[PDB]
Amino acid sequence: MVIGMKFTVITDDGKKILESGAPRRIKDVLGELEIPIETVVVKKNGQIVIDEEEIFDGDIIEVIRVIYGG
Repeated sequence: MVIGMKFTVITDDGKKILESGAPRRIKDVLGELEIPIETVVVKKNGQIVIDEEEIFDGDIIEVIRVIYGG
């Protein structure tokens, strides 16, 4: 109907609020900021997901980069 998704990504910076007019995939936004999934853990509302999943309006992306991970 109306396209426009607002979601929150939580990291060390805290909960980051950003909304995108086009409903995109994790990899899209992740790739644009290029956040290395190689060293950080991606969670959807708690569940560990890959960068192949899509983002939704009201979805919570918990990006938890691991301490002593390197």
